[PDB]
Amino acid sequence: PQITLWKRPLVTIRIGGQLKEALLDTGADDTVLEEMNLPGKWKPKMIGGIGGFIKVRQYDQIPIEICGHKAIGTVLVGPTPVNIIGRNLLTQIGCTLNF
Amino acid sequence: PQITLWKRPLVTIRIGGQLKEALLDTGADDTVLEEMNLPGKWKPKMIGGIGGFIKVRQYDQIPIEICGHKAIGTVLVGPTPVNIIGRNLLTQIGCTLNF
Ligand SMILES: COc1cccc(S(=O)(=O)N(Cc2cccs2)C[C@@H](O)[C@H](Cc2ccccc2)NC(=O)c2cccc(F)c2C)c1
Repeated sequence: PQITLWKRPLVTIRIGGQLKEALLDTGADDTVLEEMNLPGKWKPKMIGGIGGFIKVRQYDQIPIEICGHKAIGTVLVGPTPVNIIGRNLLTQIGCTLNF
Repeated sequence: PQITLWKRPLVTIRIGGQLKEALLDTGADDTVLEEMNLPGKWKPKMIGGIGGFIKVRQYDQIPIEICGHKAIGTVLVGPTPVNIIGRNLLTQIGCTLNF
């Protein structure tokens, strides 16, 4: 799809059999979801944004289907204000900016 | 142009006599620039992200040039680590996400 930006670029994602709304965020290096359970081992990590740093849980090699397109990669879980799909997965689904 | 997301989508913008480097950010509703002493009236505001909130100064109707495309809109000025081009200006320069 082509997506314009007069509205937030929110999309439905599928992760672990569950449907969620997430924001396509070219300003995010990483993919960060609100608090949820995912299987397998995680590592504690810290990420920084506009308001400072937070602690997250890092899950590697996680399948997410974003708007029909499959990715498998790193998903961070922690106190983000919103579910965000970052560049690590946007690249896997072939997402570019265009103007 | 077309911009891939292997690295941060940074581009040159112009505001007054300042050429700057800024992030094309589909996840930002608003445009947020690093501290700078713009002329004019402003209103105080709070914006939130990862880590929490920062205080900014909202300036209205500020011409900005983004990769040779002209825009004019609201700009928020405060202690962001990076210059952020938000949806309010990305729409003006014809910017879309495509995959
Ligand atoms: C009114 O609210 C806003 C207006 C403009 C920008 C922002 S923002 O905080 O910068 N933010 C909104 C968010 C959406 C979801 C989580 S945070 C935009 C987001 O793209 C910000 C932009 C940014 C980049 C670098 C340094 C600071 C900030 N990115 C990140 O927070 C970020 C950075 C690195 C990794 C990561 F996972 C994330 C989510 C908020």
